[PDB]
Amino acid sequence: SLPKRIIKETEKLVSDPVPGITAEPHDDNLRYFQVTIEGPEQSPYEDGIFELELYLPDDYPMEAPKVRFLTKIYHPNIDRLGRICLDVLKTNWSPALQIRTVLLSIQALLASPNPNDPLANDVAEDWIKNEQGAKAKAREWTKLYAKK
Repeated sequence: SLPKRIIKETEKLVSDPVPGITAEPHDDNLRYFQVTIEGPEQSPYEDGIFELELYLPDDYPMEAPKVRFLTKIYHPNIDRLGRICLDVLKTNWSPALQIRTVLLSIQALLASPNPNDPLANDVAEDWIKNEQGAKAKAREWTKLYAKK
């Protein structure tokens, strides 16, 4: 039987959604969600909508949700496979946290890329030394890969 906690979190996600984010169980399985996050206003991502897949593993909430961008995105803290570099998704996760907590952090990360992070990918240098060019590329990629 499906854990009560998952039913309760899902209901809250669909009944009172966070601004800019949509989360809906993919088909009848409540462990698989399709999530969209609007590109933050005043960011290179402002003209698009980004799609992410989120999975609740069998040991959730003791294990963190698994999340990945489906949409290709040019950002220093999101790799080429759409994996997100945040501690809350790794070592700092705990049952005290909720799915909503993670989506809020991801949305904030889009608005505040951190190229100085020691784990940033190779676009980090471009973002730091040629920011106008880096932001322009991020806007072009939004046009090319994100939903309008």
